[PDB]
Amino acid sequence: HLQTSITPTTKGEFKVEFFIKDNRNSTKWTKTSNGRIGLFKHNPKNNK
Amino acid sequence: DFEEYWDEPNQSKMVKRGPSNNLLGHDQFAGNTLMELFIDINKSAHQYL
Repeated sequence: HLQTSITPTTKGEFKVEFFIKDNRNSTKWTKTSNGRIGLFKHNPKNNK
Repeated sequence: DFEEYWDEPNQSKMVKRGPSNNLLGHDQFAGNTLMELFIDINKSAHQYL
């Protein structure tokens, strides 16, 4: 059971943290990876 | 020769807790801790609201 959480942090920004467990039995998750992303439209005029 | 057999998924345990008197509610075991709750103020434990 992998579950991703998305947390609103700032304008555009977001925080991503993951967890795992065993499905039918486990109440215990242990975070495996995390990071931050940002929803900003890029500038495609420096490309190709 | 009695032996004990039983199998209830922990989800059934998390469901049989029913409503919660306090306003914190019951725990949805997931990710960062998550405290859920349903309120119907007509009931006894929330009537004072």
